[PDB]
Amino acid sequence: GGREGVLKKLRAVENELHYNKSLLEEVKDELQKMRQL
Amino acid sequence: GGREGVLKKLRAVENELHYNKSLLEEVKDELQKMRQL
Repeated sequence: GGREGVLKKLRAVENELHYNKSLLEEVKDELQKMRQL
Repeated sequence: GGREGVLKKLRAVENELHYNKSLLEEVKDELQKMRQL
């Protein structure tokens, strides 16, 4: 039960997931785009 | 060391992953749409 290198690792994980999230939204926006042009 | 801010962080992580999951299915559905049939 020390301190937490674990929290630090989870924070990186959650930041990396938010980065994949903005990219996925970018893919989605680009798709709902070329469903026109 | 007895409680868990860790659990809380993991719960936000897992929720964020389920959000990317629905968007990824929305991408795939949109793709299998603008396809052959």
